[PDB]
Amino acid sequence: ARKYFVAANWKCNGTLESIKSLTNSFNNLDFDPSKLDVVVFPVSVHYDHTRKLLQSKFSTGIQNVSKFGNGSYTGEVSAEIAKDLNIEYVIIGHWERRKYFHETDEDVREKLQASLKNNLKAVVCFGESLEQREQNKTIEVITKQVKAFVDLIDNFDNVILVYEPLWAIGTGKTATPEQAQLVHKEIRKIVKDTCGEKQANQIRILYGGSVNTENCSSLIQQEDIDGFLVGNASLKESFVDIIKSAM
Amino acid sequence: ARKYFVAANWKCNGTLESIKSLTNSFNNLDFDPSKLDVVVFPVSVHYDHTRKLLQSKFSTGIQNVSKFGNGSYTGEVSAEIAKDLNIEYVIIGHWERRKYFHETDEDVREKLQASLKNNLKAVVCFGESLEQREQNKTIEVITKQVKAFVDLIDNFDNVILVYEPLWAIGTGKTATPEQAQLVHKEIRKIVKDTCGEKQANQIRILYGGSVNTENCSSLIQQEDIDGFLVGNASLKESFVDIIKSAM
Repeated sequence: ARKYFVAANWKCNGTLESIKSLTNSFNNLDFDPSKLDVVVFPVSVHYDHTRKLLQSKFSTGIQNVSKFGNGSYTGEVSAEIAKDLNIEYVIIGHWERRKYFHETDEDVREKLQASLKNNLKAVVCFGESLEQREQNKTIEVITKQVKAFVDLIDNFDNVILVYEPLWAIGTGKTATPEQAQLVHKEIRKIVKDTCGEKQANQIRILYGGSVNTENCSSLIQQEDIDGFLVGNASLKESFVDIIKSAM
Repeated sequence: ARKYFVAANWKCNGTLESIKSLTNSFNNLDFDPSKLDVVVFPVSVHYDHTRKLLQSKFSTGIQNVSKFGNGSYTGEVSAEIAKDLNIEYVIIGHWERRKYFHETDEDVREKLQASLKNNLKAVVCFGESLEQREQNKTIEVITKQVKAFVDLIDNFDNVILVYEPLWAIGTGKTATPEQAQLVHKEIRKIVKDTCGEKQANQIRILYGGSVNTENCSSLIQQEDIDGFLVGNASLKESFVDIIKSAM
């Protein structure tokens, strides 16, 4: 019943030529976009290039969005500007933004609110550190993070959650399909107890953190894992096989 | 004998249609780009649209760059990526990034370094708050801010300085051509003492407080004011009259 969601987070990577080559590889894969969501998130300045090269079956979005609206916010991309350009998705709360640019749960909330206000779909990221996990605080941390923004969700097709074990991002140390499943089930329960059972049953919860061609099948098979936010592996032509695992 | 420099900082503003209309009015103005630099800084996702719409006499850039190069920095735009796109200019250290996103003098130093390494031209911003001016710390603050990055400049046509009087933005107080001239003169001396006299005479120093069609000519005629970074006035067709003040 839940539509699977496979997302490519290119992060800060790519040239005009490399994107031309990569998008061409991606375009060779035929899939039904009414059955499966496949979303590519290029660098902002690469968006138009990427959108024009990707076949229409692929969805697209940007890797961040402003917590502010239009106005005097130099360097920011507002949700209203994104919507005017028909950018469909935004990533909010990625670990790297929380770490390097000190984005808070409150920033995450305000970005979600602006995105939803402007009819954008949001891919909302959270997850606990190694320290927090070794202290048995994962559920506590995740609950706090989800609760920061979850009341804002007005359409449970249009908000997609991503569980990022922080120790799993770009490290190769991917959470076992069972370790992720347990967190995902707990995330869905948090959504159930705060938003409703029908709402929890329709919301996509993705796993992020060292997804590759070799572990994607075992991850997607878990009952509460609805796809992936794929980092490094989405920069490769073999990303098509990761998409295939959700087919 | 410095080449004047007029920059449009659109900040977080614009639609596809508004930019089509605005760029068209801009293209109306016959100016010689070898005599005057006119640079427009659209939102990242508007860059390609803006670049295509504007005639080649207008230079273009982006409103911020990453201190990090390529890699796992979700939401960031690297200097290497801007280079590959032939993005000519970047704005660094704009007060709105200092204020809302806690950008430091060190961040400014690193962003300038990244930009110059990748042959980008930089519009580097600084300025003192109301509280700093009222404690008579203007020259001390400016000195500290400029000395944070100034030794990195290797080509004095390629880095352009902007004095942003934060004490005169959203405060009740007003800046005057004389007040701005005095700060500008002090900035040029700092450049003289750190980088040399010929280099200090070469470098453009722009005024970056509230500039409009009424006050632009009084400001540009000051000996050490070499142009402007223009905010909200650059969102209007009358911006051409601001350009005309530097022709």
